[PDB]
Amino acid sequence: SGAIYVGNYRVVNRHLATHNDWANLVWEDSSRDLLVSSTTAQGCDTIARCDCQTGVYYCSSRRKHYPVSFSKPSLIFVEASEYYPARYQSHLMLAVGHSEPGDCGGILRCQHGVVGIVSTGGNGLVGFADVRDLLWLDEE
Ligand SMILES: CNC(=O)[C@@H](c1cccc(C)c1)N1C[C@@H](C(N)=O)CC1=O
Ligand SMILES: [Zn+2]
Repeated sequence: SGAIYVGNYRVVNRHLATHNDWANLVWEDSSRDLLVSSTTAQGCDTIARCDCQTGVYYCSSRRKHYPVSFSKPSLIFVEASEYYPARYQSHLMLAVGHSEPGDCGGILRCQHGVVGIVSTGGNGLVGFADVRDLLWLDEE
């Protein structure tokens, strides 16, 4: 589990969104595994606006932050899970690192701010849904 809290927005994995998220919906995209809802209080996270390929992510199944090198956002085939059939997920970045399904939501960050959240993994890989192209998260 986990979210990004930027401005009056809450960014979560679409497959983990709550009823309150759907009832206060700003934007969602199944192909990216992302959903954004509105919040009453202002958050403290800032979004990175960069092309970093190194950063650090939080892994809840280890209670640890790990440094990682990650690929550029791309269209990657992801195997079937209880949340989606096997399909292509867009704007996804892969790295070598530990992950388990409940690690989704952990933040990946670089020197500039939040880059994205854990969305996929297994077999010593972890995939992150990028948010750096969502420029509207910085306004409203
Ligand atoms: C092949 N299955 C997975 O990659 C697991 C998973 C497996 C291990 C670790 C993590 C973080 C997620 N996914 C991917 C998610 C998605 N975005 O489609 C839904 C899900 O359950
Ligand atoms: Zn950066």
